[PDB]
Amino acid sequence: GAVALFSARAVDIEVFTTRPDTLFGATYLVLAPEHDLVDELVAASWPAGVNPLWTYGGGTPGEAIAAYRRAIAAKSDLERQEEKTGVFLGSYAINPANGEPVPIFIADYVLAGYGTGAIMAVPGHDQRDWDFARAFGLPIVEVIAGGNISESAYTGDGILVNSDYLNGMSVPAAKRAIVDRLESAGRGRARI
Ligand SMILES: CCOc1ccc(Br)c([C@@H](CN)OB2O[C@@H]3[C@H](O2)[C@@H](COP(=O)(O)O)O[C@H]3n2cnc3c(N)ncnc32)c1
Repeated sequence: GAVALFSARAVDIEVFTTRPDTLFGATYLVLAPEHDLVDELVAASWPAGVNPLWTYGGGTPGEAIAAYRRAIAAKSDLERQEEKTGVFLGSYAINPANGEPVPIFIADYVLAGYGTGAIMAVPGHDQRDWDFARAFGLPIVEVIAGGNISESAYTGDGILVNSDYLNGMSVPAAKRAIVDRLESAGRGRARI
């Protein structure tokens, strides 16, 4: 895999990914609810026109985040074993591949004590992210041709699309190219 940095649009969030080849399809970030950077990244107010599904019914991001943290504490092993929930922080990070802003969420599907405690979400190609994006109304972008992203996440090998300098490469070739690019920029590393 790889670790990669996403810059705050307004602080770097380090993610661990086994699919760095899919970087151009990362449409949002997810931090564990406990992640140390959450309180720092929480906006004072919601953006105008925010999707109500993203706000946990909280009047401000800080109120919604406290409510989410309190609510998920009422979950038992049963719930944690078994739907995608979560909350928008009101803030954005920059995707280092395409320079596009992506919204930052917390969600309990991301575990605090594993990897870096944060992920890049690629709904096109990770079913967990696909499910979350469908529930929240987040963009789902195909970057690996081979499947049908309107049906389910496509998790297999294929050919890079919608990925600029990666276009036409296989998954293994694209992983090497993007790690090379991350290293040249000082923004990522290959990691076991
Ligand atoms: C396993 C298939 O994963 C993927 C499959 C397809 C795609 Br496209 C991707 C991309 C976009 N999501 O990145 B994937 O998700 C991250 C990381 O790589 C992967 C690390 O899991 P492995 O340590 O067991 O190998 O799990 C996710 N992960 C990393 N840290 C995590 C954490 N703390 N909590 C929950 N999930 C985490 C991943």
